[PDB]
Amino acid sequence: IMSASFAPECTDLKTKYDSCFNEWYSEKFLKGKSVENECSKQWYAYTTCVNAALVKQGIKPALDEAREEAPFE
Amino acid sequence: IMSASFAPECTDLKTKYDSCFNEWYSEKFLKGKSVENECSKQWYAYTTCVNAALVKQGIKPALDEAREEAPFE
Amino acid sequence: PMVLLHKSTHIFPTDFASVSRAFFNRYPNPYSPHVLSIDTISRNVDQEGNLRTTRLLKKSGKLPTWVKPFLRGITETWIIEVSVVNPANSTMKTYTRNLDHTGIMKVEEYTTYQFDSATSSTIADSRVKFSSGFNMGIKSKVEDWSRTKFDENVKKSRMG
Amino acid sequence: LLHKSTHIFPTDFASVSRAFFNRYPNPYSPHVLSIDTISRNVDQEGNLRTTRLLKKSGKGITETWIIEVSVVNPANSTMKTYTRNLDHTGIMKVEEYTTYQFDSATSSTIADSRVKFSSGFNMGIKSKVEDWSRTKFDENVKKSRMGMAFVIQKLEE
Ligand SMILES: CCCCCCCCCCCC(=O)OC[C@H](COP(=O)([O-])O)OC(=O)CCCCCCCCCCC
Repeated sequence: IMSASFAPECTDLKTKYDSCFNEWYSEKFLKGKSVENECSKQWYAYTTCVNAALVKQGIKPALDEAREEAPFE
Repeated sequence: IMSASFAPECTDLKTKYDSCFNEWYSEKFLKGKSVENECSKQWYAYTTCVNAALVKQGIKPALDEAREEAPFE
Repeated sequence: PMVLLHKSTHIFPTDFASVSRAFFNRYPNPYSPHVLSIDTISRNVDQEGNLRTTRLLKKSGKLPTWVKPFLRGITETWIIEVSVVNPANSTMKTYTRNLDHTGIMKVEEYTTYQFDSATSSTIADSRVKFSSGFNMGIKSKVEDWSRTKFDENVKKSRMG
Repeated sequence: LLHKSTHIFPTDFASVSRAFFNRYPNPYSPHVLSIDTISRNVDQEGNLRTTRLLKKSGKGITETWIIEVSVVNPANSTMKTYTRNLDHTGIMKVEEYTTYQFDSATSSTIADSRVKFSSGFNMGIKSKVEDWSRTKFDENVKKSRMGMAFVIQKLEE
């Protein structure tokens, strides 16, 4: 099986965002070849799917806050 | 009012022993006049009474154990 | 509050590229049945040039009944996993701790990945820190009582 | 652990020391229900060795047994005293070292008091939650690490 998103309705748009990333990670970002997010599409799909579901999630406020902190002081 | 013994039936035996001791302690022992039990009769009558009452006290084992220890090391 | 640091090291027989990737795609795997979902909340490349990534994960667990009554109905935690990847010096930092339940306790996990130019290895440095929802108060509050209650008992008994 | 208090009795040694042996009963310690002398003798050094048993009330269970032990040195005007509850030590053990020593230049008896509190059942805890973390930590660091190994291996096949 693959990695589930917390929103079962995004598990897929997720998988794809992931795939193009691994490609852009290993083959481009890691080798200095990076250039203009070769995945606007896949990300946006997934990232807007997950954001929709997140607002209904009580954990969101806690997550936002945690995103403000810098654990790497 | 004199201090009682944990065992009511010895309070009097203790009163008599203590009185004897206080005299022996202040007038003899502290003035370097005696290092012996000049209260033997009161002490033995009293201590016989107490030990008899301790054999029936749940705290005996703990007491026996504590008597073997040397706090001042 | 109360804290308990734990460190431990591990060396991987592969490069930074190989290991880092596995980090990002570590789920699912033989010993992760408790990991339910992982999402990539946000990713990007800073002014510095490193990959900045925040991922929300949700792991499950079975509370020990004999110490679980008090706590309501809870069989799972939300976790945040922030990370940084420096493509230059081939190193990646990975902070990661719980988001909900910080009330009872709060676990934190700093793990770093350094590639050892020489040994073809990627060294991973894990530091875990437990803390507590609680504890700030009493004992100290209390102690002091023991301090004064005796500061009084000695002085009180003294007089007599 | 500790409690360092000091007091001075503008009295001599024979007075302060006799008092200690006859401190009970008194209005400041109504909780003291009884005190008994378990053993008393003069060791080979000429010092009065005593060990007494007191029962103290306070707030089924309710009371505590305290052991008292003392050593009186008539040669240098010193008196060492020790007290510690006999029961309930698992929960909290309270130890008290108080020494009375006569000072000639001030004609007063100085009392030094040290009080140690020590709980074993407490510490037993401090130790389990400690082990619990080392365990939960150790176990999981092993797993996660082997997760990464697998994920890495297959990703190479
Ligand atoms: C009162 C209860 C509070 C529980 C709070 C738990 C907070 C954990 C925060 C830190 C999690 C984390 O980043 O640690 C990394 C490891 C990674 O191991 P794995 O998940 O890859 O096997 O993750 C783990 O293996 C550790 C967590 C595994 C158990 C998760 C239990 C979730 C809570 C269940 C009770 C509510």
